[PDB]
Amino acid sequence: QHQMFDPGVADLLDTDILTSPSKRKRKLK
Amino acid sequence: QSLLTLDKIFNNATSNRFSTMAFISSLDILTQLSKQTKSDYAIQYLIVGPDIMNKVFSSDDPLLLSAACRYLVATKNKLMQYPSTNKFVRMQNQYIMDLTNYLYRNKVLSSKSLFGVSPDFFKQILENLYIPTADFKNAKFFTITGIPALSYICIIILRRLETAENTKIKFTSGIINEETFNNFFRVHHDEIGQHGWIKGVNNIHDLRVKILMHLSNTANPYRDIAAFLFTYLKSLSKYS
Repeated sequence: QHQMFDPGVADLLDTDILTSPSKRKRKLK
Repeated sequence: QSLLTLDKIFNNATSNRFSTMAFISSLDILTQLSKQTKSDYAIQYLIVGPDIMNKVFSSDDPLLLSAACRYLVATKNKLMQYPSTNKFVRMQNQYIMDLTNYLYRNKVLSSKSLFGVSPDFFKQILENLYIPTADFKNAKFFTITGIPALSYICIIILRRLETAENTKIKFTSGIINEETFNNFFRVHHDEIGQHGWIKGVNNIHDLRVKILMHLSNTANPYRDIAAFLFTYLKSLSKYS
């Protein structure tokens, strides 16, 4: 996976929605 | 001038023009002030200072870049009047060195920093940054032909150069760089030697040079970026 966030930044910021769109699509519908 | 250069009034993304014309006007006043240096001045508040110049360099509006060098040639007219080992002379020596390297010399990665930013970013920033010809990820950004606003300018420059030259061969790519340059010659190489494309060029540096040669005359509003930096790059001075 490319650095959508820096590896020193992805350490804290949640990456779940990028691993699966379900967590994000849950809010959309 | 501190106010105009704050990001929220002049953001390189949300760049309202009014900030730019206001500043280059204020910057312009210093160019007249430098040319009227018959009246003496304190060395403080003659050089606009690094916090302003790394800011304008970080932006890319070509008129603003034209103003910056146009200010520095005016600053140059005052430069020799001070000893070299003055800080105010030392900071402005860093501008021209970095500005020359960023625009023409192309050896930026070997520099200690680009506008105060270490090159180790630049390789890392180009990660998650998709480029068609990743074979040359880095050298694109270290030239006016790839510097974004100036890149599209260089497309316009080469179109007139090709038209004035009446080339039957044409630069296949839009944006100009080393690999766009070399790709369409290797297929035309056996007849590029005779005629068909610009005869004042045989390598990418020459195309960058000839891009500046049009900029070396009164026609362009952006002529000053080439003219100012001829004075430092010896080869570019000779071509001028």
